[PDB]
Amino acid sequence: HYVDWRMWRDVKRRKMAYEYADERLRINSLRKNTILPKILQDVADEEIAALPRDSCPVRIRNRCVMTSRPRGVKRRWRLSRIVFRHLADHGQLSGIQRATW
Amino acid sequence: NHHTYAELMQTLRFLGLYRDEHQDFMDEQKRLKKLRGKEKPKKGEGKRA
Amino acid sequence: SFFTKLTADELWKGALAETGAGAKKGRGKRTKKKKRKDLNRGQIIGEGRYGFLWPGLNVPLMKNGAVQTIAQRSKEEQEKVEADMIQQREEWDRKKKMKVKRERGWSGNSWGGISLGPPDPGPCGETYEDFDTRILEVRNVFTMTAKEGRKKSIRVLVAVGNGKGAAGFSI
Amino acid sequence: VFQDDPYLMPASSLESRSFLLAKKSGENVAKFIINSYPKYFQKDIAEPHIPCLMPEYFEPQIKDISEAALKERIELEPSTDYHFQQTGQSEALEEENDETSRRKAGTWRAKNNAERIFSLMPEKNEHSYCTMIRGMVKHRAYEQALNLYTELLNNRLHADVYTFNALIEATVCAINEKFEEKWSKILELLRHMVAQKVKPNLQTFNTILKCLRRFHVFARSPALQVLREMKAIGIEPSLATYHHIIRLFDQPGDPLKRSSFIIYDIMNELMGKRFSPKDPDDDKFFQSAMSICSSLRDLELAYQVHGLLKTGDNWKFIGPDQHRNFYYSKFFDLICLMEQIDVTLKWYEDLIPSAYFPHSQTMIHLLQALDVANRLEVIPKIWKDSKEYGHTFRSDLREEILMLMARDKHPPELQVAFADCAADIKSAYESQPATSLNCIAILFLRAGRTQEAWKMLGLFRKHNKIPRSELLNELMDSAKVSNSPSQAIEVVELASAFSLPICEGLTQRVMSDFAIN
Amino acid sequence: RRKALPPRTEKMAVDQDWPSVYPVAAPFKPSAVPLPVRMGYPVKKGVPMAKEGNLELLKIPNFLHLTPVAIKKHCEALKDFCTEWPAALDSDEKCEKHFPIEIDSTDYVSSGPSVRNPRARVVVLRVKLSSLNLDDHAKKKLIKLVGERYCKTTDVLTIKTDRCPLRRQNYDYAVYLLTVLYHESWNTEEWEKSK
Amino acid sequence: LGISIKVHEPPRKIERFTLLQSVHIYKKHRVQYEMRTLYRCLELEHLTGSTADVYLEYIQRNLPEGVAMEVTKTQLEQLPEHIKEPIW
Amino acid sequence: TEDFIKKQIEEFNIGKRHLANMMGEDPETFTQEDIDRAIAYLFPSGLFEKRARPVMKHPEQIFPRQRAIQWGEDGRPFHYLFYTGKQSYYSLMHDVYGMLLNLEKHQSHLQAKSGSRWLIKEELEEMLVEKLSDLDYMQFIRLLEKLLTSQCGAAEEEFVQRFRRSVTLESKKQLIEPVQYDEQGMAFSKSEGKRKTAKAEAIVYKHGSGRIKVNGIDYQLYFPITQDREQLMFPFHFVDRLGKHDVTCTVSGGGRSAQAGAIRLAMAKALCSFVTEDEVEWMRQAGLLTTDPRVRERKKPGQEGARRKFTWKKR
Amino acid sequence: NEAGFDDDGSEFHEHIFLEKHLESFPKQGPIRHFMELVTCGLSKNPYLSVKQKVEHIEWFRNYFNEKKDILKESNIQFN
Amino acid sequence: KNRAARVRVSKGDKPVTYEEAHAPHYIAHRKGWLSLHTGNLDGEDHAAERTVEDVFLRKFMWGTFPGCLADQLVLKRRGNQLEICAVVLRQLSPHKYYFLVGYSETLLSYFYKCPVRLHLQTVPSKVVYKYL
DNA sequence: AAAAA
RNA sequence: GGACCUGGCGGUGCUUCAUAUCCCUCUAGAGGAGCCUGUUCUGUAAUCGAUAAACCCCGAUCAACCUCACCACCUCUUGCUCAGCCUAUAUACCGCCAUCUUCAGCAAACCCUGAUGAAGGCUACAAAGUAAGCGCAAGUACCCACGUAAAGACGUUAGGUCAAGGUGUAGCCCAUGAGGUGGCAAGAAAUGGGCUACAUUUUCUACCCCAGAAACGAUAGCCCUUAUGAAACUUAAGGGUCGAAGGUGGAUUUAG
Ligand SMILES: [Mg+2]
Ligand SMILES: [Mg+2]
Ligand SMILES: [Mg+2]
Ligand SMILES: [Mg+2]
Ligand SMILES: [Mg+2]
Ligand SMILES: [Mg+2]
Repeated sequence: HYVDWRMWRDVKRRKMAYEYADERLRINSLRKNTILPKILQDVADEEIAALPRDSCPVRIRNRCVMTSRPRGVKRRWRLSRIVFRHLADHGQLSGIQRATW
Repeated sequence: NHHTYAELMQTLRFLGLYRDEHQDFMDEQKRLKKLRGKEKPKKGEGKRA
Repeated sequence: SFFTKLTADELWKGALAETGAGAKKGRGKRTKKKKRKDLNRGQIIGEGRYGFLWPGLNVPLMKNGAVQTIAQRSKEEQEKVEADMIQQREEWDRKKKMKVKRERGWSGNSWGGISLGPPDPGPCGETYEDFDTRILEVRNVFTMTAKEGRKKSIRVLVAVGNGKGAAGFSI
Repeated sequence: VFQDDPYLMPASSLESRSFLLAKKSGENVAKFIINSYPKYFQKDIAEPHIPCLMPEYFEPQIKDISEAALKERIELEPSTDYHFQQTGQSEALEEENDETSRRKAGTWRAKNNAERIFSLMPEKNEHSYCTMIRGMVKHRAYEQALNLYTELLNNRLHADVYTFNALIEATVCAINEKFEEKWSKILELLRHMVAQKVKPNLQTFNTILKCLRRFHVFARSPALQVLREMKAIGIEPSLATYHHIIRLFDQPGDPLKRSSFIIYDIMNELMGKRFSPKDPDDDKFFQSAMSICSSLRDLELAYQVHGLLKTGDNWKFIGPDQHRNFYYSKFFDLICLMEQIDVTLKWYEDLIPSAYFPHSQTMIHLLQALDVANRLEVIPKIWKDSKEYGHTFRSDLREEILMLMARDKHPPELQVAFADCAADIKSAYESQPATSLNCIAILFLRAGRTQEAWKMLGLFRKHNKIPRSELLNELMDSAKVSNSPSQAIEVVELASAFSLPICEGLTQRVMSDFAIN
Repeated sequence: RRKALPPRTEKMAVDQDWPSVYPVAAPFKPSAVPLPVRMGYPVKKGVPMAKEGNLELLKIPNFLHLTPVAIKKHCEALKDFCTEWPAALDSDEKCEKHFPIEIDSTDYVSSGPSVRNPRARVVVLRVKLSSLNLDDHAKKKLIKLVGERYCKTTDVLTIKTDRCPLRRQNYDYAVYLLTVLYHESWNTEEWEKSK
Repeated sequence: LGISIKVHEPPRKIERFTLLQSVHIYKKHRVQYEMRTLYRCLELEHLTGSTADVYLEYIQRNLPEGVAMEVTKTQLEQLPEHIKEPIW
Repeated sequence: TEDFIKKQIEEFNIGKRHLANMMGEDPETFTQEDIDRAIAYLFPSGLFEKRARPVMKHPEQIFPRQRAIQWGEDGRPFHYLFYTGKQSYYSLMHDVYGMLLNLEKHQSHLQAKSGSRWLIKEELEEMLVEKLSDLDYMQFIRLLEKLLTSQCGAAEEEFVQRFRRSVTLESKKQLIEPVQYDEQGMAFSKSEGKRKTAKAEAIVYKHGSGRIKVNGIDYQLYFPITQDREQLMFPFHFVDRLGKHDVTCTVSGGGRSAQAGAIRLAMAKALCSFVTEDEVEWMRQAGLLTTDPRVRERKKPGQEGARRKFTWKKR
Repeated sequence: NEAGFDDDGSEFHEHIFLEKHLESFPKQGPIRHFMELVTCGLSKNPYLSVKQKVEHIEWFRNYFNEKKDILKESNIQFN
Repeated sequence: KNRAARVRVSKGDKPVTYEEAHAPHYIAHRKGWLSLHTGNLDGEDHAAERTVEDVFLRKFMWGTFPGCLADQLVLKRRGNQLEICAVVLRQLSPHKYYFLVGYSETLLSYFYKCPVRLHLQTVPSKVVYKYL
């Protein structure tokens, strides 16, 4: 049972990008070249444009795993900057202590 | 993967293991709203009927 | 997403909001409020809507020198326990709606003429069982302070007496 | 295996049994709730893959097959369903993992299923004979098993030892008044198996010896010969045969020690070393040895059991709860009868706290022997154990503890004795009274406390039970020592009004106390 | 329901061995240990928190299982598994002249059921190129082929080998690279005249 | 045991990061958080393979629940098989 | 109350017995310091507060000094001045007043017949289970001063000395650097120095010319500005010794001025080897034999530079 | 770090040296340059194995064989 | 007012314990940490999974014991040996406690691939320190 | 705005 | 109608101070100008909230086609995990915070005086005050005992937020719900903050000041190219002729 649709769409985009990634990587490798015949680049662009969206890594948004917040999320623990601060002030995770200098 | 965790929580709630007071309060509020006069709308009641 | 389950006491405090500003300033009415009924009382450990007998959580374990099996209840027993829970919650609601017979004194909502009972005994070991306290005057006193605004103070005049000529009064 | 906090500390034996059973039930219900939903244990995170993360499944994976599906439903409403499916889908019956399982699990239905599986198609003869013997041994039948074994031996094949063991069991144990005939039949079967070139295992010999010892009581030479033949086969023999031989030898030899010595020698020759594993209950021999040592006061059998059940391995020492309690009681009795006081106390402290508690008769004998040697220190623990064991033994234990302190008064250094007497009186009063009440009153009068003695006298005089003459004399002396015969007069009046034997004597004592004081 | 049982306070004598009580890493249970340890934040007129319900003592990793007599017994019991270090390898000079090849290992630790680590698959081959057949032309060619990875002061070669997810395969690849390097000393081409 | 090792105290490191105290228009108040950690390395010398394995086993059998451990053991070897006159 | 104290004492002594048994030493020689060491080794509490440390001392330190009972079963108190709140304080006041009048009588009779410090209120209230204020304490101190100024003798002398203490050391003079000889090293001496994140180790000699070497090379190539040159010349100028002292310092870390000040401090602390103590005292009172902990202030998350705020306006 | 991580027991000659995967490719031109580039890329990839490189080579071969006219008109002869 | 997780000082009637009674800035001074693992140091990763497992274990322990616990629970992640050392109240039968402990240990060992052993503490009720 | 043999 | 008590206030009197505060006073900034980012206005179909000392590179430590809560077109009435809202109340909350806070006062148990009225209980050469507890001092860490950081109660602002996250009350699921393609940061105009310089204090060249020279620098816009991105309508950078008010600011202010 889920309550939010934004996190569901984000994780679905992540899964579809994880599934469809080798083809996009090969197309991007075939694109950026020095010389190379132009027909190969043209057909690579056609193949990468014929595929629909909902699979591009650009469409992936890093959000929290409990609150789904798009801004203010540390990549170390991957969550919002409120629940982590509260759990740190409660005295649970070691090391994360208030800066007393 | 929150799906398996939610399914396990619902299974423990139906069997009577994970005594979650939040779901109990939600069910209490739903029962109170139903007995007051605002039940959950069903198919065929609202705009058409 | 689904891990937003907090603690029960915090949920009850948020649903009731006892520290409301509308009750400490005289701006709102005391009748307009929400009542509370507890749910953690008549729920034994390991009780659901399917039925599973536990050899250690309910029935005795050592039954005639043998271990009992772990089966599943049918439908009639489930209906019976549901009816029992319904009767229990109905009895709870009935007990929570019955009001005690308030012994009136001189009139209706007036503390004058109400017997409080025997006074508190002294710490030395002296107990006053013959004397009886009586409420005479009750009034709410307000005073504009500096921070609390209208500080409410209750001033009650209670008299004492036993019935042998020796009596007194105090405010 | 339990816990360490005092609220969950294994004190007595019933608490340990209940905790172990609760742990087993919890493990069973956990396995049930895990295997109930296979869709919740399909994600493996650990790369090395722990083998304890694969749930077990009970449903077949291929329903189009017949024999394979039946085998998966039976072994890897079970056997009957598999047989019905094989009969409906026309599946052939094999000789492995089929007839033996039907004869063991599913004794009329199992025998019928084995006969049907044997007569369905022409499978193996030795396996069919073994299945028939296993089905007939559990239904009191030996002629059919013997005929099947003879047919399998004469059909140019080598019969297994399981069929011969089942036949010997059904012929010896499932009979009445037979000892020499069973031994002769076993010898003939062994000779036939040796002549027909068949390897005989020690399990069949052990089963034959157990069945021969479980019948007659004077069967000593045959049991010894069977034990020697089982030991002269390869490794150590099974412990069930040795336990049966010891039980058969100790049941007849109760006046002399020759039978006990022969049984001990047979047990040492069959399996007298480390934790030998070839039987179904190796602790039975240790339990029988402990019972024999506790009933006959043997100093060598208990020592041999302690040396063979604790030095090598801690497996053949205590298997069941009653066996462990009997072994602990026998060890306590041996320590009380052989060692002095300090060594006996050390053994009791290192044995009762490590394992379970004692039994009953041996525990009472050890308590009496400890109390007869002036040792009243663990009276509260003994009273608690007697109260937790039963509602009738606690009063007897309290009476036995107060009988050694009621007649003794307070001397120069009698603080521990007075404390033990007070504890015994409290345990006797908190049992739910005549003899116990009289003993408590005598202890309170001999202790020295006047208020406690007066309370005990008032409780005994109002319980519709008068005491003995010694308590009345002590009360009269205590009343006359303070120049006040009112207590003696009241005691005499209570004894005369309750219809007791203290009438003329009580009146004379009251008159003497009033005249002298 | 309710019961009362004496803990280990009345059971411990005077000469009881400590590792025999807690042989495993025990988290210090105050209900069984009769040690009156007290810590916390006291007040002006009162006493600090004792041992009952003391969560701070449970948080602190106690080392009661590291009894000195237990350490002595463990050290005396593991003397059979220890081999013998020869006296010829005590000095650094002979140890380096007889064994110049060095292969560093990588063994990290994790906090979960998985022990995988992509950083624990790299070997550091530190071979001192001073105990081989290094002449003049061969040494110059090796230096010009390496560049800056070979230090000209301590003469220690440093090659980061981590192109396969195994350690023995990394060692074999490093040995093959050293073989190809040493092949240049015995197999020339035709571009040495224009040096 | 008879190994005779050395031990010194390398400099420590403190990881610091600043987080917002609230969530709204309160930029003047920030609650920073640090991450104090220490380092104590052991300088061991003269240990064979079996001795090092036994020492690592005895260390791991008494490992806490909040420390790290990286093992960098260098083995000794004269020369391999193909290094003098190899083929391809 | 006493039963709980006895329980705590017996628990403490059985714990001490168990600790001495598990450690492997004799319980009689198992002093309290060894107890604390064993507790710190077995219970490593890694905190910053000194009160949250696992201790196991006598219950006299854990429990505060409980006030004893001054009345019995009859009801009469044991002290004379008990019906007045404070008993010991007023008794001591009466005693010191009696001593004062005795001293006055003795002085009158003599005329007719012709390092340490006082107590603290905190220490006083910790020694005597009694609470007081400040004005009464000042009055008691003034009475003690009047007692001391009078003609004392022996009895009153020891009576007023029992209410005294002892101050700590007051000579904050630094240790004189001895003369070290390292392989034909006459007039050789070293020193250190740490200020404004700069470490210097000067090597002062008394047999060369008048130059300064910084990390091998001279100071001209390393200190192009005359500021550092004057800062390094100031110590040699304060002693009137320039062309007869040569130094060779190896400074590292910090800027030009920080390293210059570090070398200056090192030279000042190293020159205390071939001169009297009066000269080093004159150098210390002028600003040489002293540390400079002027470190950069910690910036605050909300201020411009650890002092000035951001852009706070009025409207 | 070797328990359950042997990488199918493949040796280093198949991971590093990819010379045994150059058969249906020319020796001169941009095709051989691209092959050398992808060989240098796969040879310095410690995250993949021999199977991934074989799959990549097979996919490249299939992509080259599918578009044959492009390779013919790309001013080169696909050998 | 920076209202944090500290207990508010109002009327003397809340039986506050000793854990969350202190201020949130006295953690590294007059308190401690409930959880402890290698993920909280420099150079280590996979801390999100550890935090998720910790919060899930806390929720499970709070749900399976509706009132049987006192304060919180101390976590000790010793590589692959989790220990949920906590306390227990003296209000229910020991059979139920043993059953719950065994069920929790089996669930942990069969789900999180880690054996767990408990160390219960005998306390009458909540470790109260102040009646404020 | 009273207390699961 | 008259009288008494407390708080706020008095452009109400006296007394001790303003260690960065008010001038006589020292330095650096905001409306001299440009670029970037916000409030608000206008047009369009194109979120919203705070918008008064305590809001203006604020929610957002990321808005080129999900993030996007808006609009135009096409579908689904289990309407996706038998469950919610992308709609209104923070005058229903839990939770996270703000100027006061650059200090020290407030709450349980007693007694006395106000004839036992609301209230007050300060005089150490002492006339009735004892006070558990809270916050600072006392305490932790860094460069110790200096200094800094972390903290600093009971509340006014129905203060900011149902818009970290969840819960009460209204309306709906044959929608005010959900999925697909594109557009939304465009300009009559007012306003705050950050950076840049407004020449011999500046600019350049190698050594960061024993040097030399030319009587100055960052930004529109334009062309090419580069790291990621399926495709630069902008925030990134490098190259190139042109290169916009600039020549030290007067009505009011802030910190050290
Ligand atoms: Mg603040
Ligand atoms: Mg919506
Ligand atoms: Mg609002
Ligand atoms: Mg303070
Ligand atoms: Mg603060
Ligand atoms: Mg608002």
